[PDB]
Amino acid sequence: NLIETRCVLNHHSTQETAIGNFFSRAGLVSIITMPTTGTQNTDGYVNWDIDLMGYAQLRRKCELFTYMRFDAEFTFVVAKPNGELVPQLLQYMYVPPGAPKPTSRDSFAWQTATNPSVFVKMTDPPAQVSVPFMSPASAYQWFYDGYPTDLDYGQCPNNMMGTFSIRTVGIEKSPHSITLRVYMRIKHVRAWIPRPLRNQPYLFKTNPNYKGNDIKCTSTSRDKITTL
Amino acid sequence: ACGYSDRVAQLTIGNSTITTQEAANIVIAYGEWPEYCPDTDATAVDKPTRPDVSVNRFFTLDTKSWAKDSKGWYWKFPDVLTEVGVFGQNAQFHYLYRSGFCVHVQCNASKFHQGALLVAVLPEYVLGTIAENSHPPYATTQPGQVGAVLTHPYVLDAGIPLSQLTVCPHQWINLRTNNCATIIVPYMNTVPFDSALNHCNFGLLVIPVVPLDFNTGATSEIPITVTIAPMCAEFAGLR
Amino acid sequence: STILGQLCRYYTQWSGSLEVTFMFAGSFMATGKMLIAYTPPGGNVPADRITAMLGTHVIWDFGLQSSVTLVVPWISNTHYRAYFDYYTTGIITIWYQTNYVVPIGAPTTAYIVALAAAQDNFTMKLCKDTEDIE
Repeated sequence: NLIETRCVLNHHSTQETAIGNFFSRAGLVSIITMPTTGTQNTDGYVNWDIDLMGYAQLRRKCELFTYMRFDAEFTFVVAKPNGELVPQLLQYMYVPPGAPKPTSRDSFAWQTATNPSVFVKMTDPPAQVSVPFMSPASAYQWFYDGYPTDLDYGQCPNNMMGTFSIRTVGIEKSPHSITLRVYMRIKHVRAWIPRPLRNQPYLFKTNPNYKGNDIKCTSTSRDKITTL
Repeated sequence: ACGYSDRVAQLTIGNSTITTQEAANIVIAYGEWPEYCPDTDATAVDKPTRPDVSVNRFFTLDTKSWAKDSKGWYWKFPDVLTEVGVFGQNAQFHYLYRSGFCVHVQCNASKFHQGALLVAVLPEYVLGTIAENSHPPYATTQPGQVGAVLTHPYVLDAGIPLSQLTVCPHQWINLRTNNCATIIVPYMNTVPFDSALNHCNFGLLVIPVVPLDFNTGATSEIPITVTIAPMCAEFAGLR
Repeated sequence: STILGQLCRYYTQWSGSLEVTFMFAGSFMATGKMLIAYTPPGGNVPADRITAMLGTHVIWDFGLQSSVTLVVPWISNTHYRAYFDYYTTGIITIWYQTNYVVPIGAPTTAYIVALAAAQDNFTMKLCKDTEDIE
């Protein structure tokens, strides 16, 4: 509707609009499930590449800028598929960029001291960690108009943020099915170069391809330029 | 920037001159002036090469004809000049590259013509196909001198509204008034020196928001000449 | 046809700078750009508009200036017989930078008048009766 009543006669706080508060708040970026046995769990481990272009809502927000630098905070919510918590010991290993990722439920990859791991019981309150600005360049960039050497067009490897190796501790397999929600919160934000906002459904994580057969108009349509 | 009622000038740089009208209405990208790269350990044991020879002059690109149905054009930097003059062999034989730009856009039309051209610069101008997966070709991703034509100017061939491109260093050309634009562009990267061949720091767009109109019998194609001038262009050899 | 071109025939050697001017006469309603380009002595003649833009030139918007001047930097002639000229001279090319533009009502064909002359550093020596008459 449009109830033209109750007019706000007081200016609002500029803090609200500040990039800091715009890109604050923890948010779900990934959901991993390690049930006992079915399709992809006769293993007992998971390798999750820290991916931000996971949920379009977050992504479209970032894409508003060309280059962005920031620290991140991760929190691990874990419980069985039905919300129940059991006394199961877990291990989350952080595999830094350009570092060997577990391939087996017991790869030596899990013992490497340089790959920092965090231990926590399922009953323990959520595990929290802060992962810095791993990029080799002065800032992350959502766009790279060049080539890093074509199928590898626009791919910038200077953005790789690392991987998270989850799994249950113990020689044997875990008797429980797990499903953990990964929350991420950007700290210390800085953005440069503001660009036009997305106006076409996203079709790929790596590029800005759009369904050219169906190009949608940014604003709804009406009958006449005067019907209002 | 440049329009009717402005004292005609003659800017000369090197072995080249352009008769452009002096109009103190130039666009200065992100409020910055093109300067000489701040000390970085790489150019500490390998000082940067700054050819002021035949690299600092006025490059004029082959004019483009503007017809009632033209959809737009675009150029990638530094790709555009990579094949042109010493700016090419210099940018090629030298690994790293870094430079700012004086970008001049200019129409030539009668006072009986009408049209509106938006002229903006866009850092990291990645493009996307119509799709299934398929990264754009190499001929449209890095068009070079000739440039490439826009196919879907409404989303800028990148799934993003044209309606919002003014959030970038833009400049309007409204035949009814001015007839030429000018833009100062400072080097923009995530590192002081990048690769002059692989990466294109930004793209130049010339889109006709308001189509070109005239009454038949008048020149049917309006020229759009673009002149480029490098500012404080350095190169790292690493040898 | 120039006063200069003639008075040279009355001498043997000579050298200095020259300035060639171009004056557009079309209707005050037309616009367009021309690319005046000088190709130095011993140089290769412009292949096309782009290969000439990289050499010494001057973009001439006759929509702004109805006249424009170019200056030949230097030329030299050392006359000898065997008849040959030790003439060290460059070439000039006029290219259509942009198409010729005009609205409805104005002539679709205009004209340019070219004019030259020596500059203050041009000199001559050794007289000799010309071969201009009979």
